[PDB]
Amino acid sequence: HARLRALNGLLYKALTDLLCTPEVSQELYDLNVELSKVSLTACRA
Amino acid sequence: TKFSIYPPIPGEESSLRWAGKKFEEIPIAHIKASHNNTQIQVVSASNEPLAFASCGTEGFRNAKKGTGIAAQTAGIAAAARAKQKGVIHIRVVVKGLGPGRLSAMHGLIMGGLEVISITDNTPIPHNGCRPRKARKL
Amino acid sequence: SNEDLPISMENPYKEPLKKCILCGKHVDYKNVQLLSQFVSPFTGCIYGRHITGLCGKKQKEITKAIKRAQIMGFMPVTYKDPAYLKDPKVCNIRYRE
Amino acid sequence: REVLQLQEEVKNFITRENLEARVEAALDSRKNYNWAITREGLVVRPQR
Amino acid sequence: YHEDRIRAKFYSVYGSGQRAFDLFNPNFKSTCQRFVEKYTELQKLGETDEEKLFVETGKALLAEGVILRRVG
Amino acid sequence: PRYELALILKAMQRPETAATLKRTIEALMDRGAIVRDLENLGERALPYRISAHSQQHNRGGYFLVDFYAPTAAVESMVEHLSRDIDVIRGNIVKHPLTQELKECEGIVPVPLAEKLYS
Amino acid sequence: RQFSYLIENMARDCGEYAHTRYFRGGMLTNARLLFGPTVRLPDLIIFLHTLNNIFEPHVAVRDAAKMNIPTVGI
Amino acid sequence: DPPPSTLLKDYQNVPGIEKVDDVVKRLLSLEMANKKEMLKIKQEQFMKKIVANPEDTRSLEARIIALSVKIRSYEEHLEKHRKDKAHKRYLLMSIDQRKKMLKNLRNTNYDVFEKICWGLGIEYTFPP
Amino acid sequence: KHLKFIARTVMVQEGNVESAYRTLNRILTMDGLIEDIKHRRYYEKPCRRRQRESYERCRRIYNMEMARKINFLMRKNRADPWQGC
RNA sequence: AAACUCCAGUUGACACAAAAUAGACUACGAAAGUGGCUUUAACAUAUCUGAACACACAAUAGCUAAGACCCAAACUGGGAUUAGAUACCCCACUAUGCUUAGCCCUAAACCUCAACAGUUAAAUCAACAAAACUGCUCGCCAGAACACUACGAGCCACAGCUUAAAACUCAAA
Ligand code: FES
Ligand SMILES: [K+]
Ligand SMILES: [Mg+2]
Ligand SMILES: [Mg+2]
Ligand SMILES: [Mg+2]
Ligand SMILES: [Mg+2]
Ligand SMILES: [Mg+2]
Repeated sequence: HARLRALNGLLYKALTDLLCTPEVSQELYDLNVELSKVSLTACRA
Repeated sequence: TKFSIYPPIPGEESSLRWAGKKFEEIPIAHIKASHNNTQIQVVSASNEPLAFASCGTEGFRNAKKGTGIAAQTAGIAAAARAKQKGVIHIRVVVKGLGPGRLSAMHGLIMGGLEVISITDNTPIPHNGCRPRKARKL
Repeated sequence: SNEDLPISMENPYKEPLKKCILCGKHVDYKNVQLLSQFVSPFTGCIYGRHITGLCGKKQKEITKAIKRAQIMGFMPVTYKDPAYLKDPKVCNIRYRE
Repeated sequence: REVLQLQEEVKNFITRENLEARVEAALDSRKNYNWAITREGLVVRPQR
Repeated sequence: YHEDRIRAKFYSVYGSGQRAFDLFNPNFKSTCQRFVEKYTELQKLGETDEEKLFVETGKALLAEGVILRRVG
Repeated sequence: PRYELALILKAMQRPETAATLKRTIEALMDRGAIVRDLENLGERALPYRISAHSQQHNRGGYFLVDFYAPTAAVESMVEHLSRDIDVIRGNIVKHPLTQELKECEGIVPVPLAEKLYS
Repeated sequence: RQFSYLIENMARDCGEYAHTRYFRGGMLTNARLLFGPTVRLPDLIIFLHTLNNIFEPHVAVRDAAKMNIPTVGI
Repeated sequence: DPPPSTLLKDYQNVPGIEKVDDVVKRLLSLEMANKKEMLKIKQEQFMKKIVANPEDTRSLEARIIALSVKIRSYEEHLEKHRKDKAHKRYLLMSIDQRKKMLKNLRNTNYDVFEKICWGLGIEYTFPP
Repeated sequence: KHLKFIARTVMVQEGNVESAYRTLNRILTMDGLIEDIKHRRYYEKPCRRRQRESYERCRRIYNMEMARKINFLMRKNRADPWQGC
């Protein structure tokens, strides 16, 4: 449970890092999307 | 060209212009977003008031002033009044963390004004006065 | 009793400690250019050691020098000096987009 | 050795006799202390 | 071991050469091992300067034709 | 001991700055200081507006007076710099060159678990 | 689990016995109930791996000590 | 106190220090030094005045002399900073330590104890 | 007293006001200014502040250790190489 | 709602108040404590232990006197809420938090771990907390409650603090 919580936090951090960097995609970098929540069961963002 | 989020430095000649005006000359839209109210005032680069608006001035009263829609209406009214005086581009200077902190900007956008820079001037005391005690609720 | 027995000595393969980038260098309060490298460009907040990657001694020296420069009219407090916005980026922080 | 070095440095100390000349020389001078650091640890000197 | 200092110095100067380690071969002799052997041979000749014997061993191996690319 | 006076002076014409520097060094010598050197970091805009002697300044000239002085003099010198008008700001520090660089060998690592209980 | 097949095959070839699977509770201390009272416990147990998959000591070591069965072990 | 023109402890023995310029002499005098250098000069003076072997410091007499210098420093500090409880405690504890050291010296070497009492102007009073 | 329109200032790119505001908010959050204002709305007593800071430090240390442990252990999260044994 | 409406916003001038970020640091000090800058002075002891009372300190609150007073704020007044009063909420405001000089001498003053020295071998060990111990010294405890009480004594303390019982009662605590 706590391990799954930490996994959700790590997934949230990784997705945020991918969003912030421009190397992933110019479109995604220009969007500047921000994530409210990330939860793994499949993963819901 | 490469866009830099950093504002152009006063005293240094930049290529950026708006309506033939420099960043140092663009009028300034001060926004104060309290928890119970939101106030908007446009001034010239020479600190000349051109338009003022607030939730209370727009007819909203008491708790209704705290809604974001009230701040949006205040932004619309302030933008209309400023545009009546020739204001086109503005530099937004927002302070406070009220619900309308963003909504007011939207109102200005809905009012016809163009926001070229967003500045936060929230008064953050570097260990200044002592705030009131926490609410026992 | 035999030559093949191991001998006692310090680890010869021990790679040197990764010194902080300012280690061995004199941090000064008048060096506003160096001090500004460790403050937030938008708020002037001094970065923590987990962002600057500095050793404790150098982090404390940088903090004290920054405070002294700010109180002595050498360095802006609420923002990084714009003249140094293009200096080498040593802090491990990413802001935009 | 420290005393000898100090005595040598005393020659360049500012006194009432050379006060105005030293003030003018300093006014014409421009001392710089700013210098940046790289991620690798190289002292980037001021450009000018 | 005494050869550990020589191995560390060699790996600092040259590092892992293009010749990989065949640890499956008990009779394998790595490039660093060859350098250590040559250094020991030269030390048996009577030389004692470590930082000079290193260069002499490197020169001898280069004469032998062993690749000795430096790390930097 | 060895002190360093960081002095921000009002942006004035060169003769006025020369007179102010001469007056300040004269005051230091009167208080007993042997002035080792005088430096100039140029005239630049202040990092923030500074008000002094019922006047606000946005630019100033930066100087550093390295000197030696008896300890009891330093306080007196500060008072003098408080009473001068051409001085936007003035601060006397212990000279940094007297602070030797005790060399750091590196960053010694520490296990993170103990930090919970320590 | 890497050597389970090899160990079982070797035990079968040499005429002796192997147990490389999940060691059920009481396979030695409760052997009389799990096999019938006439069962004959091993006279020697050889551990090629004395740790289980959670890196704790194999319960068979403690059980064999309990039943006074000598244990050869790697 | 030693005269302000007195050279520092380290610089009074270097050869040729008597030929340097007056500026150099000032830069190595007590005038251009903190109070700890003056305390060191005082301690050296007391050592060369009282003990038979000033080169030794681990001796009881040297420790008593150094602690007396520290006590005088604390007294002079408190004469200005009356509201300093930390240094009041340090002065009192140093006085107690000096009393203990004087008691030990009196029990061990009475002649040198008298020499200490005369040189440092300390009157040994038995505890109540 | 400082010069204005430098601190906490973000230039709007091609009229994308919302993106600029999001960047400014993210900058303030990264610098902790937003949390600073939220905590400074009402006085936090020193004992409470110390307790909160200690709890946050312990939580961060525990989270980092747990993340390291999970990353280390997930290297074994692969197909079973000895299925049937 | 009351309150304010010389009220609010912008700009400028502007503190005897409080010391963001650094600080994810774990430092200084005997403890309490101490996180803006500079300077001066300065952080006892070349064996340890050593006091309710001697010597010197001791958060906050509090007292006495004189100042300061942005803000916060017991108390008080008003407004709400409540069946209603008080409290929780809002507003105004005082003692007070600040400075100077004295006093008071308390705390969950808690790392709830006495000081010093040594050990990691045995049996590791009631439990939990915080691995288990040894040598030495000082302080302290001998069922619960009566009792941070009564009396006595001491204190700048006067609704106070320190030391601190007994009777009746219970078979538990
Ligand atoms: S790593 Fe050595 S000084 Fe910082
Ligand atoms: K902090
Ligand atoms: Mg003692
Ligand atoms: Mg007290
Ligand atoms: Mg008041
Ligand atoms: Mg405490
Ligand atoms: Mg004790």
